[PDB]
Amino acid sequence: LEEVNEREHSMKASLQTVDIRL
Amino acid sequence: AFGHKYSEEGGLINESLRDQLLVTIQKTFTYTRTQAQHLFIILMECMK
Repeated sequence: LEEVNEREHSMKASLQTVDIRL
Repeated sequence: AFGHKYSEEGGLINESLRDQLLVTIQKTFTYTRTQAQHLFIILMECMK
């Protein structure tokens, strides 16, 4: 679950970036 | 918190986390682009 939280941090950062780029 | 983990060598903050910090300042505090910029300068000196 710790690995999951961290990889999910990666994912939400990526989604925020894509939202800015749009 | 986000300034402190994404910091490297104090005031040496690169280009991706500076505009990540600017957009999170402009989103959480609902400020303009000027306000975000000034706040990020201050936060970078503080991380230094």
